[PDB]
Amino acid sequence: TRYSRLRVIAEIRHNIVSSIEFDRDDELFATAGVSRCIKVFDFSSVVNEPQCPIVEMSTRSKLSCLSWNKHEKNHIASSDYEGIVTVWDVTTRQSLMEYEEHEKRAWSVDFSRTEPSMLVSGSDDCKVKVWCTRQEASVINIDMKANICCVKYNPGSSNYIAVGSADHHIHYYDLRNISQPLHVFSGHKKAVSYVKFLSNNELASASTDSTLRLWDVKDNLPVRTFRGHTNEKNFVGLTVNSEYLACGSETNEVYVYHKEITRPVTSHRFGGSYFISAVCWKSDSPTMLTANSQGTIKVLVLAA
Amino acid sequence: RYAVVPD
Repeated sequence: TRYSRLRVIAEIRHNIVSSIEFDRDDELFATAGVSRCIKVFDFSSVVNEPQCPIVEMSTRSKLSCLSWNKHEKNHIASSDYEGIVTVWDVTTRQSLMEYEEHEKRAWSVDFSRTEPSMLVSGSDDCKVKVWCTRQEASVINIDMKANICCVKYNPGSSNYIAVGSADHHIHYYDLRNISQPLHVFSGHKKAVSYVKFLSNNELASASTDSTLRLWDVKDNLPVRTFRGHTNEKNFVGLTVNSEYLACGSETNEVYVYHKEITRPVTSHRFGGSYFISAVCWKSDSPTMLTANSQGTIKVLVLAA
Repeated sequence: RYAVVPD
């Protein structure tokens, strides 16, 4: 009842945007994708004006993912299609670290919230690599059996990561003992393209089986399956907060689910065969960033 | 191919 629609409050008309992410204060956001350019925008300027990024950093390869540092305001990590994981400073435009151990494209990077100098990546090379910004070599390496689409730190502790794998499972590791995952969550019927935490104990996933799923990582239980969107092929984006899940669709529509309800609360047609390619809630608010395969960016807000 | 999930 609370929300029935997504309102468009701003649009930046346009290349696939692989990632759209807010900085630690939800003040700036960044986009990156196939055009090899990490762009930073001021959120309030975008909402209030009738355009230009405040930072543009060119890269050697297409980007798959961005993650802002949760403590250092100005630092943002990227993963790219060459496998390189880079930490950048958006004020100086410097690449601070270039981590080059992955042998194939890296699909994701994630900075830890609670140990903010730690970041984790996953790759088509089937490795999870944990990095520290004060060290050039990886700190932890997990050799897995299938391509890795996403790795995400638990929001409450840097000891736990969720790994979304092409083997259709979520592998939940305690990095203090990587011999076996704590638990492997089965239920998806295709690759797990995203994993995102709603809270310390609640994990969501997306898959190219056209479902989202919710899981309990305290008691290692399946919770719920969400359906309505079309996602059989692409990285279409997943973002969650304390109560809501949002994802893209190959129908060029953004979908929003409340975590207790298996069918969508609402959806938005972006306005061809375009796909939504990136989504990001503004923390626990009804406001969201979205982008699609044409490079269009929209700021949306859930509304009654 | 870009933004295509591994099988």
